[PDB]
Amino acid sequence: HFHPYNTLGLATQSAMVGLGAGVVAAAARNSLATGPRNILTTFSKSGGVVTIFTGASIAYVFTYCSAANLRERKDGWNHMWAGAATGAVLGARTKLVPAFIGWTVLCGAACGLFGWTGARFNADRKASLEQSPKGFVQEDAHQTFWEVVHRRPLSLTVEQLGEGRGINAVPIATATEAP
Amino acid sequence: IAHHVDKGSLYRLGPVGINRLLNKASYNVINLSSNTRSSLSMNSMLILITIVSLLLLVLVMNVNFIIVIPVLISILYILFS
Amino acid sequence: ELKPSSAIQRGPLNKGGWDAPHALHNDGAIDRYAHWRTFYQERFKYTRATGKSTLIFLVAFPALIGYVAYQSEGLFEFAGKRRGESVTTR
Amino acid sequence: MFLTSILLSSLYLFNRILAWQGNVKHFYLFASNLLLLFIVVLYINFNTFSNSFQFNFELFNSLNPFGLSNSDISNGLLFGIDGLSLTFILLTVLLIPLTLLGNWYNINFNSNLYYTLVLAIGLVILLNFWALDYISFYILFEATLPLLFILIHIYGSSDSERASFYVLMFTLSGSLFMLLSIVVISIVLNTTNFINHNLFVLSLDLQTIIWLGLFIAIMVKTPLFPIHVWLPVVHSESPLAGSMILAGLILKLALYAILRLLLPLLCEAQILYTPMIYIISLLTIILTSLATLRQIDLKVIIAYSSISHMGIAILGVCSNTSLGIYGSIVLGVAHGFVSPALFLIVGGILYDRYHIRIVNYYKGLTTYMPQLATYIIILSFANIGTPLTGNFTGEFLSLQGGFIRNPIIGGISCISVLLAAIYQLKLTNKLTGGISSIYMHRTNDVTIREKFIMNILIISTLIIGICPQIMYNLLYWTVNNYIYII
Amino acid sequence: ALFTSLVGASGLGFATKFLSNKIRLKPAGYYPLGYVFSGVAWAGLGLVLHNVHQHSLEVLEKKK
Amino acid sequence: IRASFDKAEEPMLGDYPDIDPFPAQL
Amino acid sequence: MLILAIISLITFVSMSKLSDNRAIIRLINIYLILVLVLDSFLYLLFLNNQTYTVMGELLIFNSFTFYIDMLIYFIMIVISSLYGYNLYNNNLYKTLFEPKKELIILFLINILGALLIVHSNDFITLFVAIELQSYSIYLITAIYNSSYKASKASMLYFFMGGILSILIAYSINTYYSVLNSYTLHSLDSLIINTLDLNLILIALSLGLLFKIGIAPLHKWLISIYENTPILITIYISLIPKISILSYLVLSNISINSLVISILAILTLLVGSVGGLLQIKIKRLLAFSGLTNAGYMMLLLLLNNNEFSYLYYITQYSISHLAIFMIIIFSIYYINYINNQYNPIIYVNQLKGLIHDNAYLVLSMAIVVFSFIGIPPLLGFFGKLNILMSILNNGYYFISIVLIVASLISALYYLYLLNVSIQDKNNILINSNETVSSVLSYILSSLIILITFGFIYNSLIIDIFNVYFN
Ligand SMILES: CCCCCCCCCCC(CCCCCCCCCC)(CO[C@H]1O[C@@H](CO)[C@H](O[C@@H]2O[C@@H](CO)[C@H](O)[C@@H](O)[C@@H]2O)[C@@H](O)[C@@H]1O)CO[C@H]1O[C@@H](CO)[C@H](O[C@@H]2O[C@@H](CO)[C@H](O)[C@@H](O)[C@@H]2O)[C@@H](O)[C@H]1O
Ligand SMILES: CCCCC/C=C\C/C=C\CCCCCCCC(=O)O[C@H](COC(=O)CCCCCCCCCCCCCCC)COP(=O)([O-])OCC[N+](C)(C)C
Repeated sequence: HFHPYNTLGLATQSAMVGLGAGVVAAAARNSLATGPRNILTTFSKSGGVVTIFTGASIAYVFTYCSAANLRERKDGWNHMWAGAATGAVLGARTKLVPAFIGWTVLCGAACGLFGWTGARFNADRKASLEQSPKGFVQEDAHQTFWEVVHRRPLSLTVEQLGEGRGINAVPIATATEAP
Repeated sequence: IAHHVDKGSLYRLGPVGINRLLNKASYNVINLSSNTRSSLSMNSMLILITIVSLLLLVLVMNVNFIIVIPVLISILYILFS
Repeated sequence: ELKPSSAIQRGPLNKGGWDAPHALHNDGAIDRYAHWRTFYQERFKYTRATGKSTLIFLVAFPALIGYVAYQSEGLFEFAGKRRGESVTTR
Repeated sequence: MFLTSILLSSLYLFNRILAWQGNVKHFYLFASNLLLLFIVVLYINFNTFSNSFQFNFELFNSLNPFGLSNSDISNGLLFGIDGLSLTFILLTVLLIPLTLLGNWYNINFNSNLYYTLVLAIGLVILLNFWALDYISFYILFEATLPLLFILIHIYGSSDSERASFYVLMFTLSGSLFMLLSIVVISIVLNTTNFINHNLFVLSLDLQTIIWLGLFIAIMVKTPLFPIHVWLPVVHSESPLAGSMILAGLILKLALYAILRLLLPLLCEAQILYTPMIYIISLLTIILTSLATLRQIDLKVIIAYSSISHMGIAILGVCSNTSLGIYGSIVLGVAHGFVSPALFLIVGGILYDRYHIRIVNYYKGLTTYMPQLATYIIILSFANIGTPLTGNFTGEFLSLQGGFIRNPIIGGISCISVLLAAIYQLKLTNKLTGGISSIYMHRTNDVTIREKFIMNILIISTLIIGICPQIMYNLLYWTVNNYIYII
Repeated sequence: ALFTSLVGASGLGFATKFLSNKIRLKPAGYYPLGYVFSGVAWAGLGLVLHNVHQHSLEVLEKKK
Repeated sequence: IRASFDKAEEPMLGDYPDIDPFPAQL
Repeated sequence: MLILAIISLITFVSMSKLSDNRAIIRLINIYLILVLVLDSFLYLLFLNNQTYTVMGELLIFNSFTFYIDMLIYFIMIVISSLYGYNLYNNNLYKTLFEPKKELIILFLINILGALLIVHSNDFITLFVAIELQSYSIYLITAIYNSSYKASKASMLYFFMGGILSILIAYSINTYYSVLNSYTLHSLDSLIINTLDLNLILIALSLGLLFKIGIAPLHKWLISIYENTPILITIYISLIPKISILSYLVLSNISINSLVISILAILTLLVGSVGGLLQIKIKRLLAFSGLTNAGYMMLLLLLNNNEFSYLYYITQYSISHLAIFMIIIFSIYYINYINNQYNPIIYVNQLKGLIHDNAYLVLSMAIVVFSFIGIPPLLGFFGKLNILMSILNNGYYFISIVLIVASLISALYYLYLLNVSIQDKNNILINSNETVSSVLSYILSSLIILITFGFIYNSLIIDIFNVYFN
């Protein structure tokens, strides 16, 4: 099925990556600026960037691995919870509560929309029209995704929809027959 | 409802909150390269980062995919705000 | 030495028609009241009252309707009926 | 050669009436009035015994780009009618001379622009209901929006900039997701068509996630709950014609599009997901009909009234039952009568006389306008859903159809009769009663044209209210064409 | 049909001459032979595109 | 300002005069 | 028959005087028209996507390349029909928009440099042709020497184009180091599996792509476009984009590319939110260039992008071309004229344009609705056919960000209309002199293509089917 994540290992890897990103961004901020600056103001007039790159990188993947472990599956919801944690880190820079709540809701919704589609900026090679079976089916095959048939099996639609509303395992007229 | 919901909070997710969101994010990407009237040195120290940041970004990617997503969110944060 | 040409003779714009006389005396208090009410969203802020209303009508009330609508889905079948028969399905 | 000669004659007649006469108000009236004589004769030759599409034509085929085509290979743009498609054309064509009339003695500055824009955004919503592809339905689903943008921006009352931006932005923003869901089923099926797609099933995992792209596209057009941001503030700054044609025609289009697009190929993706439609329709009826109470402006109230009735209507469509479909159609044909009459009352007559739409100035309308206070009351009491008016037949059948599908949501949603009475009668007895106001010089009685419009929009409700069966001859196939209760 | 495909492209030509008059702030009929020029030019474009589509269809017919 | 909803609208107004609400009937 | 023109005209321009330059450009315009009319029967050479390799595995002639090869001559006729023809016959309009002596030479040298990339097979033809066209942009920029902004712009464009030329040459050299051949078909679909080529082929892509305005390095191009005069910039905004984009799209060296997908998203973000608070018209217009050149790395990620690309390129070239020609018409009616090289600078300046004439605003309205994808217009089906390929091949988040980018972009397209239909207070009642006949007939024709191209959409799809498959 799946495999649980090392929360501490992935978190400390991302902590090192966030450290390196903070260092290269502070090095970029020194040189792309004006006025009197030297070697020591790398972390003095840094704008607080290394805290951003560190805290987001820890909180996202820690919340992601923790949510994927306690739910015991992998889908787009884990990216929602992890993006909510990232919005909590990015919302605390502006020390105001309704700002903070808005960052947590909206960045979490944007990261959940990213995670639900496949959590990829690129495409999946397989499982898309050019590289997947499409069109009609040829015989009594299990209708996969991307495919069309003319009549679904009733035992499949009763499993999917339910046994309630109007849908029944026998159509209503031959259920009421004279013998 | 007509003031705390219909005109208050459904315009925050509507045409009032997005006006302020785009105002802030546009102002930051405008001010990316504000000062340094030596535009040659300003654009020329920018071409180096964008073949270094990508070059480290891909190294970080092909060891683990998950640890570039906060990097990219933080790049969007430092770029748009 | 860069001026739009001497060959324009451009004039004033009228909208044309009849000056209808004033059938309404505008009240300054009612006018500024209504201008305050229509453009209310440009000055709205989050307080405890605003947050309480937004918590109820956007979050709690759709969730309550969601519980009622998705639980009680195909229960009731009140088409014919008899006495002692099942009124629900589950 | 013959139909080319008709066009070469008619464009010349148009040119010469442009030359001698100054306005083309008369020739636009003549053309839009002859559209009735055409469409009624189309109604005469309509075979009601067939579910079939009767009058079919392809435009922009390969072998003949400028005109009609009879080939064995079709990649043009299909067009046709049955039943359903035809009741809304008949709703349309008897209303567009009334909006074209509606600003007769009003415009005074670039009138030739204005009536061209109004007639054009009426013809585009004729051909909306003629269309048969998913793209030919969609290429006229937003040919309205340019001319709507410019009809609100110029000729809008005041603060028409923001309203014009909203009528572009919100409709476009919800419309691009409709484009996504059209692209997906045009690369899966390789057919844009309204005839064949009963045959084509899709995987439930595919059918599930293309219903989203159409549902949050009709959530914008009939404005449901995370939308209807834009509806009152496009009304409240619109001109007179672009408010009648908005609220009578543009809103019922997505009532038509939830029937035409969604229900017959999304059959299995809805029954999982109707009890989200019931959530959203109920808390538009509960919420938007409750924010009507606190409204200082007078056109904004009739805007939210339109929202509340269109929220009743789409829990009759989404019932998967047989009374609710017909109830939502008779809502769409009767609200499109009673509502533009109310916009003639608010920004039509009263804004022509006093030019300010705040409610607080307006009381005592009876003592100097008796035969307007009658049109206040009978038209309000027609909007509430008193019987014998055609709004109650629709409200009744749609609440009944939404009571079949889920009875607790129907029992809660039945309170809409109360909630639609509250604000409408509160407005009616503020306007009708009291001493004639201080701020208000006495102006003219309601004139011959602003009675001629009104009595048409009142008889056309009362005939449906006395007999809702006068259009069962069209609809009795489309009562069946959309039920999936096996 | 070829004929309607000529008349429609000629109508596009009449629209070009009309709109080019109306940008220059001229009347509708300013140089009324220019309508004949634009009609013949755009109708010739319709000739060209019509014949290219004919030959393309025949190439598809010969592949069976 | 007497009622709890009148108090809850103090931070919205910026140029509004903020007068005392008194009933028109009393 | 470019070089038959260039070799002849260079001797012809060497001896003609400074007054003859207009009529020289008129001659070259009519020459290009008749090269398009009398020689456009070469479509018959291909009938089933037949491709020729000419000059010995050096040039590659197929039908995609024939279409771009025809498109560039057509837009050059529209550009050269501007310098040939007077706008009005006034003192101002002679001292504005003066063509230099060597300008008409440098256009056709640039078209030689742009055509020898789309037709190119070898890397050495790639390198020599990017050099030829990069020089021609260095000198089309700097030919208005007595302008402060234009000289600063040419000097900036020099060093940035120089860095990206050495980055391309490094990638070409590196691919040569790992495989003996230079041609792209030494790949032939068995290399790429057994060979790490992803880094080379992206660095070759990114070398050209950064020359065009891929958005981490978008700031320098916007500055050059705002600084050149308003007629150099319609040419130097159209030509290098379409020339190298049809190169990179003809030869699909970066499929599934993650770097290209990131920079595609970053382009669609920063273009649509960069154009939002901007008061200069060439700026607004150049970020509309940026988002639309970022519906391009998308198709560059795809495989089989020759309906979406070609339809969208001729859409974009007509729409681009038309809206620049609209503001070139709009400069007569404005009240304030600064800066002789660049007469209208602010989008605040074209207020109340509907009260001056209404049909130029009708034209402006159809082009600005064609940029934002309004369905009865030709600009709609371009985005429709991008999306029938993005979703076809698995790019779903790309599709959502494409949509959000289109919506954020429409907000600053419609600012042009919000400005242009307003009350002005000083309406024109009678203009004594009228605008040139042919130069307004060209814009009327470019409108009626935009508003009536869905007529011929279906013919184009059938033609396309025959001639590329
Ligand atoms: C209109 C606005 C609505 C927005 C909707 C966008 C979201 C759409 C996503 C759904 C979809 C794209 C389909 C899109 C098509 C139309 C798109 C329309 C417009 C796009 C804008 C992406 O599906 C993604 O869903 C994610 C979560 O749900 C998963 O997250 C990730 O999970 C972890 C790893 O799995 C990661 O480790 C984790 O990191 C992620 O978290 C991904 O694994 C998954 O690929 C589904 O595609 C896929 O569906 C499956 C069946 O499921 C199909 O395979 C089937 O197998 C059998 C099973 O019967 C049958 O043989 C048969 O049935 C079929 O062979 C595939 O063929 C394939 O096609
Ligand atoms: C008598 C001339 C008077 C002077 C006129 C001077 C210049 C006129 C220049 C252009 C006029 C428009 C001609 C368009 C030809 C397209 C060929 C083609 O669709 O290309 C297709 C493939 O396209 C594509 O992939 C997609 C392109 C999508 C185009 C999108 C915009 C089209 C909508 C309007 C264009 C059609 C309007 C028709 C107006 C009557 C390849 O077929 P092909 O290469 O064999 O076609 C050329 C054969 N030829 C040389 C003999 C003509």
